[PDB]
Amino acid sequence: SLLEFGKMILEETGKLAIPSYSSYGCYCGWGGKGTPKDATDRCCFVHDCCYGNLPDCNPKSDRYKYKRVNGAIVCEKGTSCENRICECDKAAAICFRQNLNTYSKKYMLYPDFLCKGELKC
Repeated sequence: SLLEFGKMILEETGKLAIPSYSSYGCYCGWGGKGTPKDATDRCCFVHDCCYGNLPDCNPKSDRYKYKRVNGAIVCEKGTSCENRICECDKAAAICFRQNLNTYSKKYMLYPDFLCKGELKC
């Protein structure tokens, strides 16, 4: 759920998922086509692929729990779906944080028409 993931992002980046990453690049939004604009965008690309590999789940809606062990992110013992959804979000948020040094304001509110050609996971 955008809830737990939203909290992960705000904790790892110090930024609100809405709207710092909700309209970013070609993949940190909704759909997604074309070449990711940068590392942060690639993060969302990989994030989509991760969700894409959970056909048996509801990555976006379904919810889960999680905690933090003296610094790092720690996914709790839930249903595999919730355990994996958690790992997909943890990797993206840490990916975001990792690449904060290249986060670009110009990639926010990115018009999708500028995103062409479906890249493969």
